[PDB]
Amino acid sequence: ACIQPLLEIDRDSGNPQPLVNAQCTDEYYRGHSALHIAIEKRSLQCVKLLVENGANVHAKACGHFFQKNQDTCFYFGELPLSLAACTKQWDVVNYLLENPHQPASLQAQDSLGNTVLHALVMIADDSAENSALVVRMYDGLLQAGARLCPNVQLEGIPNLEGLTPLKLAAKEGKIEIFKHILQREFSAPCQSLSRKFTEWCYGPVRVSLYDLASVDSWEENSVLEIIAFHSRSPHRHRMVVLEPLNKLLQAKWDRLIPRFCFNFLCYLVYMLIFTAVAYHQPAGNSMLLLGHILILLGGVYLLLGQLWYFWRRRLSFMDSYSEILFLLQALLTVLSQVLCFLAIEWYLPLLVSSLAMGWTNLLYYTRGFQHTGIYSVMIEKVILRDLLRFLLVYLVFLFGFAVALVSLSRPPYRSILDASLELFKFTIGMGELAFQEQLRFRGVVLLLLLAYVLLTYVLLLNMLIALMSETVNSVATDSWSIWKLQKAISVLEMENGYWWCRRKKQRAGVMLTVGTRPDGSPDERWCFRVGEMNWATWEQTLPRTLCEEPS
Amino acid sequence: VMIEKVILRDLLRFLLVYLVFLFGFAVALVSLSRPPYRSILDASLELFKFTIGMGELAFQEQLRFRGVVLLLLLAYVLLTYVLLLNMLIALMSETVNSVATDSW
Amino acid sequence: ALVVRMYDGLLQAGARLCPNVQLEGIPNLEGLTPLKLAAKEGKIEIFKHILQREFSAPCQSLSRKFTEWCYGPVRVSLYDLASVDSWEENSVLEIIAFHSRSPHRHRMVVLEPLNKLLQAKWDRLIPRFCF
Amino acid sequence: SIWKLQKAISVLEMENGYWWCRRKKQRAGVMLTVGTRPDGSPDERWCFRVGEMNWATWEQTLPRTLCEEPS
Ligand SMILES: C=C(C)[C@]12C[C@@H](C)[C@@]34O[C@](Cc5ccccc5)(O[C@@H]1[C@@H]3C=C(COC(=O)Cc1ccc(O)c(OC)c1)C[C@]1(O)C(=O)C(C)=C[C@@H]41)O2
Repeated sequence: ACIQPLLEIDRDSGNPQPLVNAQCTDEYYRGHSALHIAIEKRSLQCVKLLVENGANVHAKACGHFFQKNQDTCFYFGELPLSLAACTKQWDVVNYLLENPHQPASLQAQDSLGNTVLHALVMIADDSAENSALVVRMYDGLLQAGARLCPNVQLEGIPNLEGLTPLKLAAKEGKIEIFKHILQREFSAPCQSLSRKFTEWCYGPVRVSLYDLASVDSWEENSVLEIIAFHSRSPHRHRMVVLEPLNKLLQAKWDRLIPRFCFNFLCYLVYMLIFTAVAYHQPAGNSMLLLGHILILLGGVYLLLGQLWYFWRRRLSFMDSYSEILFLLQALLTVLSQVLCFLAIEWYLPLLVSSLAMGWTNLLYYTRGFQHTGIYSVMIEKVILRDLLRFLLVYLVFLFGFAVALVSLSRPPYRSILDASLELFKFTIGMGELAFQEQLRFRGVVLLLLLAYVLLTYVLLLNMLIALMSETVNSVATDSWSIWKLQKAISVLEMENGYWWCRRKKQRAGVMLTVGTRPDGSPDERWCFRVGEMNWATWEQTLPRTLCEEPS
Repeated sequence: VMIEKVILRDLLRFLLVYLVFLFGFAVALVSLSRPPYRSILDASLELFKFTIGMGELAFQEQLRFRGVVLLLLLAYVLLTYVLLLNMLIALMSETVNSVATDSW
Repeated sequence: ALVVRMYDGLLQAGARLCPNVQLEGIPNLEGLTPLKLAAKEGKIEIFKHILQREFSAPCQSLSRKFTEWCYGPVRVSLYDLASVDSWEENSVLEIIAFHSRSPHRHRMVVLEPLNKLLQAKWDRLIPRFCF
Repeated sequence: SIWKLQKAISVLEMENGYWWCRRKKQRAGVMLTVGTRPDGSPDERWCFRVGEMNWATWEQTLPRTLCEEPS
C-alpha cells in the first residue's frame, strides 16, 4: 500500500534525480534497481506500478553478483527483460514489450554485447526442465520480435566476440538448443523464421531443405570452424553427428578423397627417399647430394606448414597430438641436415631418430578408413592416458630396488644403471636369477628379486583390469564420433589449401527461393538437400512444399 | 567359428601396424650400428625375437652410439606392449557388446 | 519411511509438550546422541534425513537446514554444524572415520553437507600436505 | 568414494597436528542468528553455506529466507 503515496510524495517534493530510477552503489551489487526486484519477486502488479511511474526499463545491472563466471552468481544479462525471460515469467515479458509507457526493446544489448537470445543460450545446461523452458522462450521471443519489429533480424546481432546465438551455442557446447536451432519449423503466421523446409513429399519419401546461413565453411568464422578449432568443451564430437552436419561433411569427404590419396602417396615417396638416403650414407656422391637436398627441402616444407597451422587457427595436448608429432619429426630432420652440412658428427642419431619417427607417423593416414581409424584412435587414448601413470609407479619401484641391490651386492650389479638393466630384463622374460654362492648375503638378494617379480606382476595386472573397467563401461558411439571429428578436422584442413597456394573455395548447396519475406523481395536462401524416408507420414498432416512435382 | 572370426577381422590390421613399426626400427638400427645388426633382415629378426621373449638387449660397449641404440630398443619394447594391449581390449569390446545367439 | 515419520512426530510432540527440554541432546551411556548413533551404527537413511531437515510454521527452530536467501534459481542454504564439525571432540566426522565398524563408511562421506565441508578443508590444507 | 574417505582421514590427521606440536583447532563456518527460540533469547547457530542452482523453484512454493538481498 505504501508505494503509490511515496512516489507521489517524491514527485511532489521536486527532486532532480528521481527515486524510482535508483541504482545501488556497492561494487558487489552495482546498478541494481527496484524493477529488477519486482521481476525477481514474480509480482506483475508491482511491475505495472513501477512502469507507470517511470522506471527505466533499460537499466544495466552491471554488478559483480550479475557477472558470468564468478562463484554462486546468476548471469541473466543485465537488462530487466532478459531477467524476465530467464526466470520463466511470460506475462511480464508480454507487458514489458507492449506497455504504452517506456517499451522495452529486443535489440537492446548488455555491456558484454549479449542480447536476450544470447542470455537464453548461456543459461541452458542440461535437463528436460531447463531445455523445454529455453526452447519455448526462444521461439516466443522470435515470434514477438517478428510481430513488433519486422525489418530487424534479431539473430543477426553479435556479441563483443563477434558471435551470433547459433555460434555462441556451438562454442559454449550447448547441444539441445543448438540441435533445436539447426532444424526449426514454424507455421502459417510467420514461416520465414524457419531454417527447415520441405521441397517435395511424394508418398513416404520426401526431400528436406536445410539452411546453411552460418553453417557452411565457405563463410569465415563458421559453425564448423568453431566446433573444430574454437570450442573447448568435451562435447565437441557429439555436435558433429547432428542432422544437417553429418551429410554435409560426408559430401565434402567424398569430394576430397583424391587429394587425400595424393598427399598420402607424396608422403610415402618422401619417406622411401629418406630411407634410402639414411641407409646408403656411410658418381654415387652426386645422387647422395641430391638426396640430402631433397630431404632438406621436405623438412623445410613440413616445418613451415606446421608452423603456419599453429599460427593460423590455434593459440590442447590430446587434440593437437598429430600436429605435434609432425612438428617434431620435421624439426629433427632440419636440425640433422644442418649438422650434416656443418659436419658436427652428431648428425647420425638425429637422422635415424627422425627416420623412425617419420615411419611411425604413417598412422596419420589410416583415418581414411573406419576399421583401422578407430584402432589408431584407441592407440592415442592408450598412450596419453593409461601408460604414463604406469611408468611413474614402475620407475619408482625400479630404482628403489636397483639402489638396494647395488648397495647390498658390495661382479654382479656393479652400478645403478647396470642393475636397472637386469631388473628391466626380468620384465621382458630374459632376466637371470640364481643363488650366487659368492656374495655373503645371498638369501636377502634372492628374496628381493622374488619380491620385485611379484610386485611388477601386480602392476601389469592392475593396468590390464583398469583398461577393461574403463572400456566395458563405455558408450559404443564415442569412438565412432571421435573418428568423425578427426575426419571433419581433416576435411576443413584440406579445403583451406596448401600453405604456399591458398585455394579459392566454393559454396556448398543450391540457391533457391524459399518463400516471401514480410517486406518486398522474396526470401532467397542457399540450402542443402537431405532425402528422408518415413512410413508413419500417412497419419500426420502433409506439410507445405515449395515445389509440386519431384525433380 | 571364433578362430575364423579372429583371423579374418582382428589379426590383419595388427600385422599392418606391427610391420610398419618393425621395419622402421630395423632400418634405423642397421644404419645407426655402422657384428650387431649386419643387415635389414638380420636386425628385423632380433627385433622380432623381443616379441617372443627371447631377445637380447645390452649396453654394447663397442659401438660409438650406445645410448641411442639402448633408447631405441626401450622405445620399441614399450610400443609393442601398447599394440598387443590394444588388440586384446579391441577383442573384448567386440565380444562384450554382442548377442549370444549369433555364434550359434 | 516409518522411522523418519515417527521420528519427526515425536520431535513435534515433545516440542509441544515440554518446550524447554531439547530431546536430541540427551546422550546414551556410550555417550552418543541419536545423530552420532546413526553415524556410528552405519544407518544411511535416517542420518541422511537428520542432516537435511526442514520444519514448518508452528515449530521452526527444530530444523537443521535453513535458506539464507533465494534470488531466482540460485539459493544459499545454511546447514547446522552442531555435532558435525571436527572442532569439537567426538564429532560425526571422527565417528565415521575411526569409531565406525560398518562397511558403509565410504558412502556416508559423500552426503550433501559433508562433501563440501571436507573439500573446503582439503583446499586449505594443500600446502602443508605438499610440505 | 573410497578415495574420498582416504582424503577425509588424511585431512583429519593433518588438522589434529603433529605429536611435538599439538595444534589449536578453529571453528569452521559462520556464526549467525537463525531465529527466535520458543523460550526467550534468539537462536544463534554456527552454519555452513552451500550454494545451489535449481530450475524447479518456480513451480514450487517459495521457502522462508533469513536475509533479503543476496550479499
Ligand atoms: C609426444 C609424445 C607423447 C611421444 C613423442 C615420441 C618420443 C614418441 O614417444 C612418446 C611416449 C613414449 C615413450 C616411450 C615409448 C613409447 C611411448 O609417445 C609419443 C611418441 C609415440 C610413437 C608411436 O607412434 C604413435 O604415436 C602413433 C601415431 C603417430 C602419429 C600420429 O599422427 C598419430 O595419430 C593417430 C598416431 C612415435 C614415436 O615418435 C616413435 O616412433 C619414437 C622414436 C618415439 C615415439 O612420446
